[PDB]
Amino acid sequence: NQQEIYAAYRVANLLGVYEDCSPNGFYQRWKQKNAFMKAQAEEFGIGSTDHFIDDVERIVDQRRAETEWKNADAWKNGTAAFGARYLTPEMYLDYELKSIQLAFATYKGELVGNHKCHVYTEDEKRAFYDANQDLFTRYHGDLFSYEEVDLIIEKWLKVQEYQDIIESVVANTDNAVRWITEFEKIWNQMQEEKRLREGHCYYVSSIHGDDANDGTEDQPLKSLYAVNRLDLQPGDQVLLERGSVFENQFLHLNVQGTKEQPIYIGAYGNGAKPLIQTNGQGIWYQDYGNELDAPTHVYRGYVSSAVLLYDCEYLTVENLEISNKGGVFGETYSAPHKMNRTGVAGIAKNRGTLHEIHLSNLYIHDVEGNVYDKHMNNGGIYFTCLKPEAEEKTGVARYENVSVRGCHLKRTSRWGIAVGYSYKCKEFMTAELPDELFERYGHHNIYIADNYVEEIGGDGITVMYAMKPLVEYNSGDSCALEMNDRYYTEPEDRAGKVAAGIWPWKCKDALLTYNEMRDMRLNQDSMAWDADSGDGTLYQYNYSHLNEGGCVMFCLEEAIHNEFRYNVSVDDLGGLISPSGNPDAWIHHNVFYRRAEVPFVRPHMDDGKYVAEENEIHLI
Ligand SMILES: CC(=O)N[C@@H]1[C@@H](O[C@@H]2O[C@H](CO)[C@H](O)[C@H](O)[C@H]2O)[C@H](O)[C@@H](CO)O[C@H]1O
Repeated sequence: NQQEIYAAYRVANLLGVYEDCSPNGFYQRWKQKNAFMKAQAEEFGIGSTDHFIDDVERIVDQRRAETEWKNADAWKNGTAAFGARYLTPEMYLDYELKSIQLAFATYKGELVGNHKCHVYTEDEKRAFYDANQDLFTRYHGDLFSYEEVDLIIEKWLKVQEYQDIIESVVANTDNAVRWITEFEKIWNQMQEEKRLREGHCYYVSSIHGDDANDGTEDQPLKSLYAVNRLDLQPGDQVLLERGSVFENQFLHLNVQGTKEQPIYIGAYGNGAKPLIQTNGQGIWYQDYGNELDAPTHVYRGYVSSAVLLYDCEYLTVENLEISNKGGVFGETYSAPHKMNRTGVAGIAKNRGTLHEIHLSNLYIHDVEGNVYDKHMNNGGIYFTCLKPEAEEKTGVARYENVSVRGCHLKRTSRWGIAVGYSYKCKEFMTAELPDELFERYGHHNIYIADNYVEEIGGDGITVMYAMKPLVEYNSGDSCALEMNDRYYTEPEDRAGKVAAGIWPWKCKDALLTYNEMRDMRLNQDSMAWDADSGDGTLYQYNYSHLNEGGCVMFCLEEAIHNEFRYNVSVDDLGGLISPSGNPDAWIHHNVFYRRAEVPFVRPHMDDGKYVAEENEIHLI
């Protein structure tokens, strides 16, 4: 709320987080950040997909072939461009609120204004450990030792002290009314600037429409059910009116454009993005048609999805707000078989390769999916491939030329953004992954960029079964919030109580670059980066800060040909690198800032093979 924002900037001013903690100060930092990214970031992947999506694999090869640290001096002096290249007002406000909280969590000063900063004693931190054992078990139920979580407990206690100061300032509320009044005007201006930056045409208006209308702008349709019944054709557009709220509704589409005449779903008019408020409706039946990589993963069942793109092609969906809240009768939040829920679900099944599906500038929040299930279409955005009715007739279900750009996810469970999990998973159960597997079964030209993921129950961003995916210029914070026994109460036989930030699964020669991940929430994993099972993963030019499981993992015997170079890690906790049973990892020409009592190699995930050389390791 407005009083909490006011309070946060009062604390920012006392900590010296920003020079100008007025509403205008906020506006100017927002404009400066967006201008900086526009001036300094790479240009590839900005603007219309038709100008770049066929070149993803080429630009990946060019970047993988780099022989020196691009703009090393900016990286090393703290002026490099990374994370999302455009921050919406909502992304940017949340980014700064997280910055202020983390600055409190690391402040060493005696006072914040008249607040005496508490010094957490060993007895107090041990008391918290003994009272919160459900936060400190690992994948197999074994406890982190107190010594392994001491500094994390201190961070958590300082974050709670920060949150208590905010509630104190809210309770004690003159120049607050002034600050809030000006902020409201600044916010409205920022919304106008964001909005400016944005076949048959069908118009839908929840307020003004009628489903008996022809769907022109003057006589728009009323509901998404009417859209679900349209025989959309190549070149058609469906435009949902800004200010619309589609209560309990959903968009479930099975439509194909062409390359020359794609279909477009987007917004028209003035005001807030149209809101698809699915509230647990929008039921469909998911069935992969065979067991997945582990026999315990759930692979069939009903799913609720706000947007379902079922065998769609040559379709862009843009400028929608989506939620998918549960809370139906009989349901509890951590129930073992709570329904899987998606914001946007993509499915390939009966059309072989699906081409040219693009998501853009979606705001997806409060998707309350099953806490546990990893590969149902469960989370903010989840694209999967199911066994075809008749693969010999219609071909392998898979993706080509697919992008997810400029999306803001907040409070989605389980996944944030996941693209590519396939019924063909058992074809990839070797360490080395020949290109032929991707030619037959895998995805091509997959591009995930300029997204913002925050407050995610599980993993932030994952790409699966793709050749040379490019995952870049994404910002994340505070993922893996539910990967602990307090929320992960009834896993049954599914295990899976782990998450990392932004990572590839069973990809070939993936490139993850120019990403930013902060404040991952403790679990056995909880690092920013994860060269997981797959072949050739490269991370370069990524920024990580205050992740509770450290900087980067190399996970087990099928995580092969891993390289980690030209990254910056600032005050990651637990331990910087997690080479856990991996066969190789080349970790070179990075910069790490670690506390003396945070080890370079993380405890219990230290028995893999790696070459660490030419790294700059600073003590802080
Ligand atoms: C090899 C391994 O244990 N990797 C872990 C990941 O778990 C795998 O994730 C894939 C995702 O497609 C499948 O679910 C597979 O069955 C799992 O073994 C885990 O998701 C990540 C992040 O926490 O790290 C490893 O723990």
